[PDB]
Amino acid sequence: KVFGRCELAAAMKRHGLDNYRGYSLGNWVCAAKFESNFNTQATNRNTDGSTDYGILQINSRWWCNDGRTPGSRNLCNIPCSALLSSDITASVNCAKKIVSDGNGMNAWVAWRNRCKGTDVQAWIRGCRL
Ligand SMILES: [Cl-]
Ligand code: NA
Ligand SMILES: [Ru+3]
Repeated sequence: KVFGRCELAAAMKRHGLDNYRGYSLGNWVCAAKFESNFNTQATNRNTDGSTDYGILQINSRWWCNDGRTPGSRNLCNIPCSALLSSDITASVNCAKKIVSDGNGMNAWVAWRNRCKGTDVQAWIRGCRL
């Protein structure tokens, strides 16, 4: 599913990401924009042999099982294909664990490099939330 910007904002808000660990909704929308282009089906293989999955590009080294990532963990206790669903529940629940792990939203490289320190409120402009 390719979400609209405000469509995704409403869903993320609906699932309690606004202000989760102190990160405003616009941070999460911006992260999704630059991680996945708002596409739940996005997958990207990493140099380390892991793959990132879904709207928030969650990693098979630590967070989900894809059967092809050696020595990895599955700390969200899910097949990585769950992160590609049109229903973002699994991605959100897993993201809450990731952002709680110590480095906050720095776990998302596209957030750090493209959202952090920017006017992230812009990402929810025009949305009825
Ligand atoms: Cl933090
Ligand atoms: Na894994
Ligand atoms: Ru840790």
